Amino acid sequence: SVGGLYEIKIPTNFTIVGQEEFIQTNSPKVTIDCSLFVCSNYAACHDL
Amino acid sequence: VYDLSGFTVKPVATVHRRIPDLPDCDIDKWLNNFNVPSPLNWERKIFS
Ligand SMILES: *[C@@H]1O[C@H](CO)[C@@H](O)[C@H](O)[C@H]1NC(C)=O
Repeated sequence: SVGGLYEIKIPTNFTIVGQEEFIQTNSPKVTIDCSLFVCSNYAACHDL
Repeated sequence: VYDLSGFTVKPVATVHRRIPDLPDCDIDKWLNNFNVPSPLNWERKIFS
């Protein structure tokens, strides 16, 4: 501080900048038919 | 809301394909051959 004053950079001109931000709030609702996935069409697999 | 068990469309026809006019393998004729080899010189025949 030179005496009682500090050196500061104060803006003399300005603009407005836009910034994007994507926030995920949802996801694909995956549903699994466990019986069709594990055993397909096969009666012998569905029994087991 | 109930997701029911997966179905598969039933087949409406049967497709059966075989190569026609193929000769008989004659496996019995080679097995019934009276010149039977020993395990030392076991014999191989390929049927196709
Ligand atoms: C601010 O900057 C813009 C572009 O850089 C310029 O057109 C404008 O004249 C400037 N204004 C001042 C007060 O310096």
